[PDB]
Amino acid sequence: QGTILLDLAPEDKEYQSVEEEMQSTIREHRDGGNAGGIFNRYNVIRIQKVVNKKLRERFCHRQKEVSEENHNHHNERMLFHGSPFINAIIHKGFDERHAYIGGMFGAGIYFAENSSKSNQYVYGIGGGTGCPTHKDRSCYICHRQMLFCRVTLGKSFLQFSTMKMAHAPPGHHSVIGRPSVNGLAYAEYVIYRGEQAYPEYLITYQIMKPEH
Ligand SMILES: COc1ccccc1NC(=O)c1ccc(NC(=O)CCc2nc3ccccc3c(=O)[nH]2)cc1
Ligand SMILES: [Zn+2]
Repeated sequence: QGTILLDLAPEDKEYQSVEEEMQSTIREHRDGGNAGGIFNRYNVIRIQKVVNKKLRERFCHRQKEVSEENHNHHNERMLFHGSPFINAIIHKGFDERHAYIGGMFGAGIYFAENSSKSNQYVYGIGGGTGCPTHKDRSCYICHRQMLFCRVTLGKSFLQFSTMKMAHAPPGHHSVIGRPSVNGLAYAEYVIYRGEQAYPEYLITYQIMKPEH
């Protein structure tokens, strides 16, 4: 009836694929790590596959609607997502009704191909006030969660400057905020429909305090 979480064996390719995509997309942000914390490695505590009959159906249906409107190419893409609402997402799915309105490209659901990018949002905008128990944005003790999702982009509208949107532009299904000299440091992917993203993997982890 609800969401089933399947544990993945660290000895299985799927677990391995996910972890590498998460560990190898770490990058230094102009932030100095104030939002997500100072680190260059994560300690993956566990990866669970999210299974929801209903979520999958709304996702797949949305998928061929998008196809009809894009030459039969849904343009699926694996992207990371970080927010203080993961437990709600894995059970009810993404919902644009609880979307970020204070964002670069409006009221959308944001994604990033860089795990360290979503990590800055796991505890709120700018990392908020940090983890729940120690109120520390760079804490290395608490378990953080993030998602590696299937995101249907269809025909994406590409833009450089910050123009607030409420839906995708006509003929499009997503907005990609592209890197600018005076703008973004890395790409962000936006969708204005929850059913365009499926929360495939639940990743529990800790950021790791550096070495030399
Ligand atoms: C209360 O929330 C819910 C309850 C039931 C079902 C769904 C939800 N909420 C959501 O789906 C949801 C969806 C999106 C957000 N917020 C965001 O997308 C912004 C946080 C964020 N921003 C980014 C910007 C650039 C690159 C990556 C990110 C990112 O990972 N997260 C917060 C909540
Ligand atoms: Zn903590």
